Amino acid sequence: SLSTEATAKIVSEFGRDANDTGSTEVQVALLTAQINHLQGHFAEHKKDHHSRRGLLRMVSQRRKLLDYLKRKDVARYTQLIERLGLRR
RNA sequence: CUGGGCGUUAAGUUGCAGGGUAUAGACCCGAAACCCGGUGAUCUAGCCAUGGGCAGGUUGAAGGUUGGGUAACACUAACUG
Ligand SMILES: [K+]
Ligand SMILES: [K+]
Ligand SMILES: [K+]
Ligand SMILES: [K+]
Ligand SMILES: [K+]
Ligand SMILES: [K+]
Ligand SMILES: [K+]
Ligand SMILES: [Mg+2]
Ligand SMILES: [Mg+2]
Ligand SMILES: [Mg+2]
Ligand SMILES: [Mg+2]
Ligand SMILES: [Mg+2]
Ligand SMILES: [Mg+2]
Ligand SMILES: [Mg+2]
Repeated sequence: SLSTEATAKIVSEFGRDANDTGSTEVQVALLTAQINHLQGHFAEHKKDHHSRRGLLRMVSQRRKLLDYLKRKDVARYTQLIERLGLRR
């Protein structure tokens, strides 16, 4: 659902460089962008269970990446959740 | 018609008094009712407009705020109401 330009902007904003697409912060930011974007789609299409499964997969993947980041480096995790506006 | 029915050989009429009858309230008193035209919503029934009344003490719906909760809901606790 994210466009190429938006994906590249997120990668540049959260990674070490434009090639840092694999960092945990970049992945979590991309997942957050997709989840927030789909919120509008599921507000209108409440019975789109099949697509909602893919959304819930993004949510669980973000949770697992966040727990890994918190286990590894607490400061990076705190900065990332503050920047993204996530409760945890 | 041999006949048979009704008649012919018995004074009426007009007043006055009286007895009966008729039409009328017709010996007097007495219904429940029926019809016609009026008077009544100062009681009461409903409605309409315009004003008033309801000491004192309780219970604690929805809603709201904050926290928890959720990807977002949902949900949950306290306070408020
Ligand atoms: K005769
Ligand atoms: K006479
Ligand atoms: K008489
Ligand atoms: K009659
Ligand atoms: K009246
Ligand atoms: K009262
Ligand atoms: K309440
Ligand atoms: Mg993907
Ligand atoms: Mg006489
Ligand atoms: Mg007489
Ligand atoms: Mg009759
Ligand atoms: Mg009157
Ligand atoms: Mg009143
Ligand atoms: Mg009172």
